[PDB]
Amino acid sequence: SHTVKIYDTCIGCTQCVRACPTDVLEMVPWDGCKAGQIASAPRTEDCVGCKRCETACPTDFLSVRVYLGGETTRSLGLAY
Amino acid sequence: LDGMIGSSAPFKNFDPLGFAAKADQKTLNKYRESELKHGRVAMLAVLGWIVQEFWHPLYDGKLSSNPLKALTEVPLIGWAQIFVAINVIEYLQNKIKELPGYRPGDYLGTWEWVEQSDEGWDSYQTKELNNGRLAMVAIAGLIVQDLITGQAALEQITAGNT
Amino acid sequence: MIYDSQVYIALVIAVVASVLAIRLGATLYN
Amino acid sequence: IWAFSLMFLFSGRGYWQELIESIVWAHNKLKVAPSIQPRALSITQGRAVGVAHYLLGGIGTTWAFFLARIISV
Amino acid sequence: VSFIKPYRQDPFVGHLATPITTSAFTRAYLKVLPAYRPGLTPLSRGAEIGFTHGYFLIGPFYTYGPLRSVEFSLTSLAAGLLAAITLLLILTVGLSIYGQVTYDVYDNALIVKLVRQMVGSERTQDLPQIKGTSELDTVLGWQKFSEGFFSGGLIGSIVAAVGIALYSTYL
Amino acid sequence: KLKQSDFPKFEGSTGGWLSAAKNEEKYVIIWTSKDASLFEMPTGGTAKMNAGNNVAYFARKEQCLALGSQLRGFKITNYKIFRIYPPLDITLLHPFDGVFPEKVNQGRSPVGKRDASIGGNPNPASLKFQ
Amino acid sequence: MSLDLLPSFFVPLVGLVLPLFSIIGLFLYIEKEN
Amino acid sequence: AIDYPTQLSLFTHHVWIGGFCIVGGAAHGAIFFVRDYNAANNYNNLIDRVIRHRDAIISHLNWVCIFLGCHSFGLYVHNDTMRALGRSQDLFSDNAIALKPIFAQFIQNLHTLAPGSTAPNALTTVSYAFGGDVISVGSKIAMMPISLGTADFLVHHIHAFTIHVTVLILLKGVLYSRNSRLIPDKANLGFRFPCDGPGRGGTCQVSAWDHVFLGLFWMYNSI
Amino acid sequence: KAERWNGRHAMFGWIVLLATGYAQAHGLLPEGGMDAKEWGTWVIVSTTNGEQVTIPAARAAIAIGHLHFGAVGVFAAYSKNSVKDRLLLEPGEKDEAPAGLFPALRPGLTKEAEMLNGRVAMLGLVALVAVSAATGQDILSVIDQGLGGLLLK
Amino acid sequence: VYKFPKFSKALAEDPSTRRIWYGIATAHDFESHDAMTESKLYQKIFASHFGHIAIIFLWTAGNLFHVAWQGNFEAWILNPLKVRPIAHAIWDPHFGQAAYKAFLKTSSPANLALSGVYEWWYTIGMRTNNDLYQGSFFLILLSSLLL
Amino acid sequence: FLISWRGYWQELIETIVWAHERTPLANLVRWKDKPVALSIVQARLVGLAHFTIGYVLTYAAFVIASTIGKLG
Ligand code: CLA
Ligand code: CLA
Ligand code: CLA
Ligand code: CLA
Ligand code: CLA
Ligand SMILES: CCCCCCCC(=O)OCC(=C\C=C\C(C)=C\C=C\C=C(C)\C=C\C=C(/C)C=C=C1C(C)(C)C[C@H](OC(C)=O)C[C@@]1(C)O)/C=C/[C@@]12O[C@]1(C)C[C@@H](O)CC2(C)C
Ligand SMILES: CC(/C=C/C=C(C)/C=C/[C@@]12O[C@]1(C)C[C@@H](O)CC2(C)C)=C\C=C\C=C(C)\C=C\C=C(C)\C=C\[C@@]12O[C@]1(C)C[C@@H](O)CC2(C)C
Ligand SMILES: CC(/C=C/C=C(C)/C=C/[C@@]12O[C@]1(C)C[C@@H](O)CC2(C)C)=C\C=C\C=C(C)\C=C\C=C(C)\C=C\[C@@]12O[C@]1(C)C[C@@H](O)CC2(C)C
Ligand SMILES: CC1=C(C/C=C(\C)CCC[C@H](C)CCC[C@H](C)CCCC(C)C)C(=O)c2ccccc2C1=O
Repeated sequence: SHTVKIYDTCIGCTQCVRACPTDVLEMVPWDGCKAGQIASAPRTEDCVGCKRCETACPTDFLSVRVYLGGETTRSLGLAY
Repeated sequence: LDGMIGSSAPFKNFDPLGFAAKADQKTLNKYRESELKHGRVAMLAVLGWIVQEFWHPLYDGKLSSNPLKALTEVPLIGWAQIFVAINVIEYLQNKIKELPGYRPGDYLGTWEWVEQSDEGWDSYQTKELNNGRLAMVAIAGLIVQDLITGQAALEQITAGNT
Repeated sequence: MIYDSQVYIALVIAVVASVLAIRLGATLYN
Repeated sequence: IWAFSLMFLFSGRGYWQELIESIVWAHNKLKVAPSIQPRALSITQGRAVGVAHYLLGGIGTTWAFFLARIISV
Repeated sequence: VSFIKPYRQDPFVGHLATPITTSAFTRAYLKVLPAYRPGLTPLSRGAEIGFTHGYFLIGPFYTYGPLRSVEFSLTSLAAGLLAAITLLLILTVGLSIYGQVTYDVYDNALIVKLVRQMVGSERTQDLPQIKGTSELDTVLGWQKFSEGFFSGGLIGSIVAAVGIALYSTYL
Repeated sequence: KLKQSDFPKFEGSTGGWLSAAKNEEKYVIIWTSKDASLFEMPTGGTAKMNAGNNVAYFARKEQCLALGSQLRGFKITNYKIFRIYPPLDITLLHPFDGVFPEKVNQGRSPVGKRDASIGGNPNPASLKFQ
Repeated sequence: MSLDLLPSFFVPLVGLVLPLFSIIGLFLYIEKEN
Repeated sequence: AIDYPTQLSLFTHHVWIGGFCIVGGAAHGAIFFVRDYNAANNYNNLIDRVIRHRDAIISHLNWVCIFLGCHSFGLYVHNDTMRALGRSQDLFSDNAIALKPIFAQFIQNLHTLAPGSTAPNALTTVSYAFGGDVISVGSKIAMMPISLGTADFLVHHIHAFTIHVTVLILLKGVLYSRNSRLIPDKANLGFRFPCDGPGRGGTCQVSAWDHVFLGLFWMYNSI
Repeated sequence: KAERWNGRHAMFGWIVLLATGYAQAHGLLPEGGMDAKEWGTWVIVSTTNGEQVTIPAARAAIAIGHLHFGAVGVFAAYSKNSVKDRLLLEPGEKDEAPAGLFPALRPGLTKEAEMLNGRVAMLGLVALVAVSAATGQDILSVIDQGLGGLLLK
Repeated sequence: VYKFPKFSKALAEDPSTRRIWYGIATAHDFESHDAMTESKLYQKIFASHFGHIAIIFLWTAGNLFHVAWQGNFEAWILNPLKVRPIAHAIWDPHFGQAAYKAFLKTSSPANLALSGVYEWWYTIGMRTNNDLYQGSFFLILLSSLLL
Repeated sequence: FLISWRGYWQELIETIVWAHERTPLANLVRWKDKPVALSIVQARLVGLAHFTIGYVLTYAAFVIASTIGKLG
């Protein structure tokens, strides 16, 4: 499964979570930004690696980073 | 002579001799099977009769265009293969006949999809049956005419032996 | 022209070098 | 032109963007960097340029070959 | 009427009930084939499949091989027969390795019920799972299937060679 | 006509699940609709909702989530996606805590959070042979 | 057995038999389990 | 007819224009599917039913393309390797294993016999390509019976194979323009997009535009 | 298992060598060479000056007989469930226990008897090849010398 | 679907054919293998170097043997400017009679040698097909040493 | 392998997978590894390998044959 990391440059704009096609990211409470929220990656087993999450990231060099790793039938997007 | 498919306008439920008035459902299914098989074979036979008469590309020409004459000219080892193919087809049809919900002439298994048949389906089945009946009469006439006169269909028509 | 003995013993020595190769191959593990 | 197409067809956008980065560094060093920031052609546009050049080169080669051959003889 | 419907009333399968997938002709024709004919042991299925396959495999090798002959030649027939037999050997090798790497079962249609009843808390894929309940889906079943394929292929190739020789000589 | 009365009025497509969603895992999405709206399947073509309980099975979580995202255009929000293992092993997936992941809910802990920016990542040469 | 028969003995042997056994072994190895 | 440069140029130009326009028609069919296709308005109609079994269509077209390519091109390669090996009698040639286009020759015979038999008010065949006399103007051949042999069989099947592969690419683009097993919401990405990402093993060129790009390549090959 | 199978094959091959010597001595074993026009250029061995020396027809016939026997072996190999003695060991099966320096002296159709005879036949083949290589005569010549002359007579 | 990429557990868990493809292409990237230390890395590289030198020596020995057996080295010595060196003989069952005749050189179809080994070995003082055989024997011995 | 990228070959492979899974007499045989399209980097490597091997082979053939056939 791929690896997804969140960095404290998160501004809690939720654009990553609402762009994930496989429900990998979610918004959790935080105290490091104005919005009081930070993205989390608790379901990386469903991560497919499409990187839509970091295409919607407005922070300078990203706050969500996807590191491709071992492959799985879920991560390979295999309907068969 | 029932609610069976095949009743057309000129003679609805055409059983003048009452063959179906006394038969049970099994005998009527047998009659429908025989009628449909005869009709299909006769349609094929009529089409082959005509096409063979004006086109016989196989066997490097030869195989005289008059039917009932090419019947005795096929290598007789091609006759065996046609016979075996028909036999295998009818073995498969026999195997079909024991499938649940089987209908007399239905070898496509349309009963699987067609529950509560429409009027279009009944009309198309009647069309097939009527074309088969016309082809049975036509092929009987073809064979009899070729036997008594010796000329084929388009040959007798062309000369004017009518 | 080389003889049958010359080619035969070269083939035999080549076999010995083959058994030494699989031993190295198997020692470099599966 | 047909061989030129293969540069766009075989390569990718990241390499050209990172090369444009160093070219832009040189321009900034000489105070001549344009205000309109130079970016490498998008992936779809790279494919479109590649296919257009490929078609032009191949069709033009066949065009010249056919015309010269059939006019000479 | 409509002649295409979802397969077995499941609109989510990647399949359809067309006049070809689920027609009575298709049902009977596939049920008379050796792979699905009822009452056949896996050895019998393999033997019939091998016989038919060698029988029709000797044809192209003999007719279009490297040693053809517009007349009848014993060398051409022998070449075609040997090529067909070696191709059957290659196919049997493929069958053997496929069965070796695919199944780990010796008696199917039971282990599935045993693990659906007496629990399967093990390494799985042998107790649990198990795709297919046919006798062909076992280590023993596939081994006998390959053996039958190989023997029947040899016999059918020889029979077809004899038939070809008879047809070319006496006709 | 169909196995279950709550299935959407779909005519079946050769784009549904395969042998994989019979021995590895299958995904089911359930939702309730006020109207029998006509919607596009993530696999094939157009299906018709039921004016009530609707249940659909798919081979991937992404297919179910694409269907759910389409449902939001119909003002449908109560859709829920489950994962079914080879036996009836049902696990609720998408509304994991009953609140959509885009809305912050108490009781969620940060997973995969690094307390630094990208520039703070360690040098790969110091991550050799571990 | 002359030396000129060695090509006809070895070329089929190597170029056909060695592929077959090598394919068998490699397929068996890469299709193994744990 | 005696201006050979004009004939060659006209044929080649018109065939090129035709191929380009066909690829454009496929492209705009894909564009319609992505943009202007309404699922609700097309419930259980022809368009819906085609999308519902797109797999079957594409898989069988794939098999046909492989069959045609294997056969046509491998017969070409078999001829090449038989000639390179000094086995001239093993080729797919006229003086060898012969593949006579009998169906096309039958049609050619039917046309050259049409005047007076099926077109009784005709004085001459429609084209001398089907058969007849050599028509020469100023000692230059205008038209002449175009004989079809085993060489024309192979090239005609090459044409069929290339056309089938182009149709495969374009039809796969049109049918899978809205969704797939890879990307169930490909219609939300539009007609023209590079990918969905490096995930799923890599989702390059999944658009429908990237299919009009590959189809343009294959149309170039075929033409 | 391998030793037993190789011993069986060595005994059968001593029989085959005797049969080959008999066939060569008694006017069997066809004469000449294979027809290159009939069997392609792969049967051509060399071209000295304008003549093509081909594979001897006797060698081809002997290869066909060996092909018959090897095919029988291959069938028995891919017939494990129907043969009395398999070629390879089943997973779980354990290799019969080595017989040792001297297997048990059990006359008749016993495992020890077949074991001893297979070892003897394999040693005989080793000695035959060693004698042929050291002295320099043909294998059949060595067998003829080792039978007094009763084989190639 | 397991145990092929013994050096990588991440690949061995791949359910697709990508595991086989990546197993080939990552076999020699020892630094990325599972349970990897520097000592094992250098030792494996050392052994691989030995096997590689053995392969090189075996290749040279094969060239020497095939020139000695199927070449025309001795004939080329007496007329180096007219005789074309022969690399090795050809035995291909797919040849027709025409291909056999065209490739026929002396006694069997053979390939001309474009490696220049004839001139190199002649320069360093080789005049007999038994000198080449000695070199092949010695090089196979060296390959055995390296293995 | 260089011009056509992935994604176009994954959907085609999925269609082939469906065809194999839904056909009789071939359902008896199933793959152990799920057939997928070559990865992006693997595809680049394979295209480069084909390009290089073809390049080397065609130029070696040309140079050798031209020298031999021109200079006797
Ligand atoms: C009862 C049907 C029937 C029978 C017994 C024959 C018998 C004959 N035909 Mg014939 N033919 C038929 C129908 C039939 N035909 C039809 C319907 C056509 C129109 C396509 C033709 C067209 C035709 C031509 C063009 C020629 C013949 C010729 C011949 C003769 C040589 C056999 C041969 O080559 O057949 C060839 C038959 C065909 C090419 C077409 C057969 C197609 C079959 C009838 C349909 C499919 C049958 C299927 C296997 C079973 C049905 C499945 C399901 C319904 C259960 C032989 C006397 C040859 C001859 O010597 O002429 C004098 C010849 O050149 N036939
Ligand atoms: C790497 C060196 C090398 C190479 C490339 C070749 C190449 C060839 N040899 Mg050869 N050969 C070599 C060394 C080599 N030889 C040596 C050292 C000997 C002495 C034992 C021979 C003895 C020999 C004979 C007797 C014959 C050939 C023949 C042939 C040709 C057909 C292949 C064959 O039957 O192989 C058979 C090769 C052997 C039985 C000897 C083993 C070859 C070496 C020792 C192994 C090298 C392995 C290599 C380094 C890597 C292996 C990779 C593997 C794991 C996949 C082919 C041109 C045949 C021929 O001329 O046909 C026209 C033939 O009849 N060879
Ligand atoms: C080093 C590689 C190699 C070698 C030595 C051969 C050798 C051969 N090929 Mg071949 N081939 C190869 C690679 C190779 N191939 C590859 C890679 C391809 C694909 C590009 C091909 C594609 C190819 C085709 C398309 C054809 C050949 C054919 C042939 C045969 C030559 C024709 C002839 O006169 O025989 C005549 C052949 C016979 C008289 C019978 C031979 C049958 C087999 C080979 C005998 C094997 C005996 C075996 C030990 C039996 C085991 C026991 C069993 C009974 C249980 C010959 C056996 C031709 C052939 O014969 O087809 C079968 C042919 O049509 N090959
Ligand atoms: C010369 C280069 C070349 C070749 C051979 C092919 C071949 C093919 N392409 Mg294409 N393609 C090319 C360049 C080429 N392409 C380029 C440059 C592009 C960029 C735009 C594409 C883009 C492209 C797309 C987008 C598609 C194809 C498709 C196809 C396949 C069509 C089906 C077919 O004929 O398979 C049969 C295979 C052949 C004809 C190749 C030769 C096979 C020989 C002649 C026969 C078998 C040999 C035998 C097995 C050898 C065994 C021995 C060996 C083991 C040693 C086929 C594999 C389509 C596809 O997926 O298939 C349906 C498809 O959708 N191609
Ligand atoms: C697709 C392309 C193609 C085709 C059709 C052929 C055809 C042929 N090649 Mg060939 N070849 C090709 C490409 C091709 N080649 C290429 C690319 C190369 C270079 C690698 C070669 C190299 C080559 C060599 C070196 C030789 C041949 C030879 C031959 C001939 C014999 C082959 C053989 O044993 O058949 C075996 C055939 C089969 C086992 C059967 C396969 C076909 C069956 C009939 C398919 C049936 C499908 C069926 C209808 C499905 C419906 C079933 C129904 C019940 C539902 C034959 C004419 C040999 C020769 O000399 O012949 C002149 C030979 O020595 N080839
Ligand atoms: C090599 C010979 C040298 C002689 C020199 C010249 C002769 C020659 O050239 O030969 C080649 C030749 C013919 C060779 C024929 C042969 C070897 C046939 C052998 C058949 C073996 C069989 C059936 C074995 C059966 C075993 C079984 C069932 C084994 C078994 C068992 C049992 C018994 C234990 C039972 C077990 O039961 C259970 C439990 O399963 C199963 C199993 C497996 O274990 C013809 C050559 C030529 O015709 C050609 C080519 C050209 C002509 O112009 C010239 C000649 C005539 C010479
Ligand atoms: C297998 C064998 C012979 C097999 C013969 C067969 C199959 C017969 C084949 C034939 O019938 C056919 C097929 C066809 C006929 O037309 C031809 C023949 C040929 C007749 C001989 C083996 C012969 C095998 C021999 C001689 C092995 C000797 C091994 C020794 C000395 C080992 C010593 C060590 O093991 C120790 C003791 C301690 C270790 O630590 C160190 C070392 C040194 C390795
Ligand atoms: C066993 C054997 C052959 C057995 C054959 C059998 C079973 C055949 C069985 C059959 O069913 C078949 C197969 C086929 C049927 O149609 C025929 C029959 C017959 C029914 C040959 C052994 C053959 C054995 C031979 C040739 C042995 C040679 C030994 C030598 C030379 C020994 C030399 C030494 O002893 C000295 C001299 C001094 C010592 O110090 C050193 C050494 C070296 C050990
Ligand atoms: C070179 C290259 C670039 C860089 C190319 C750029 C920035 C294009 C620059 C075009 C200049 C600035 C204008 C055109 C100048 C020409 C001289 C005008 C055309 C000639 C006329 C006759 C038409 C990419 O962006 C790219 C993207 C994706 C895949 C491959 C590639 C790629 O290969």
